[PDB]
Amino acid sequence: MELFNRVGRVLKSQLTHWQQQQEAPEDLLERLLGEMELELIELRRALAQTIATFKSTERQRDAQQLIAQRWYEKAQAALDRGNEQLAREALGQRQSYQSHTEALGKSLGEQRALVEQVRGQLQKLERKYLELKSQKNLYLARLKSAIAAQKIEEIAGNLDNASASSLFERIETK
Amino acid sequence: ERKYLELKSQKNLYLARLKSAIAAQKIEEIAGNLDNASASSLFERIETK
Amino acid sequence: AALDRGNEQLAREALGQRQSYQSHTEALGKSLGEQRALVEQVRGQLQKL
Amino acid sequence: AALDRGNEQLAREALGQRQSYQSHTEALGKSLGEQRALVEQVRGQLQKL
Amino acid sequence: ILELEAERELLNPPPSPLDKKFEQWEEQQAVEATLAAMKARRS
Repeated sequence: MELFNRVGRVLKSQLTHWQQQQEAPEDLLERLLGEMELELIELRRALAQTIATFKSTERQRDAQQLIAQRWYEKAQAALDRGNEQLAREALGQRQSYQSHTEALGKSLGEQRALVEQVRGQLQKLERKYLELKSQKNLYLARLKSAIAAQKIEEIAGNLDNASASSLFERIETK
Repeated sequence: ERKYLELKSQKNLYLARLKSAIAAQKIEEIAGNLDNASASSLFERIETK
Repeated sequence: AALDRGNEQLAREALGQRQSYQSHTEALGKSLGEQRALVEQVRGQLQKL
Repeated sequence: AALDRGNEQLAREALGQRQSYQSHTEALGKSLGEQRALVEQVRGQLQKL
Repeated sequence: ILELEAERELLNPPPSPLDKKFEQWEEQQAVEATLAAMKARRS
């Protein structure tokens, strides 16, 4: 097909490596792990975005509790002389401010466990990627060494069996 | 409007959660293909050779 | 830094981590026992060949 | 300047700093133990070669 | 700042009260060694 011939340069280059892949996986293996490194630099930034959002929620709690303290200060201006009457309203507001503060604080307890578990998930996974890089480097060495060994056995078998019998039996008959 | 403010906080944290989950999905799926497909190809093809 | 004065409390966590570090160290050391035998046998294979 | 008259109070901070200075000094000194062995072994490598 | 702190907690273990007290005792032991030198010269 003319279409096939047109596609031939791109397809047959890949297939020429495809038959080679037993000798040469290196490019496809490192391409995939390169993509895995491109992901993993995202995964670390996504962890940093989660930590940033967790403590920003906590900074909003820091503001809520600061306004609760501002409600205690306004109470303190009436908590002497027995004039605590206005403390009724001031602490009445602070009760709602404490409820949001502890809603934040307990959300921030789950968000804590999230940043801890995601850090442990990452540190296990990326350490496994590091050791898997070590294994891959050692696997390309093993593969090339096996290939070389195969070449010594096969060339040695042709050298001894084909060449040497040709030497001994042809020299003897002559 | 205070609910809108806290909902903005949640949305920002939800986009972070979503992107982080997506990344996690990519590590599991690429790790499963790396260990299962690649490693069996390494061990069983090296052993047979 | 906590194994004097009877303050070894923190040694609980510190050695708790070291236990996982020793497991990877001895996993490496025993992989490196096979990798030893590989470099020895490949050297003998080569020197014969 | 504070180790006489029992005025050693300021020695708390002064030796508190020196502790960090000694740690870097002995980090250097033990790096310089390896760097010693490097200059010795490289000198023996050269003189043989 | 939180983004900078995410790199802080990558470069730096959380300074818990435990290691903080150990470092304080280290300073205490440095001064206790200076005191030992003081009273040994005074002997």
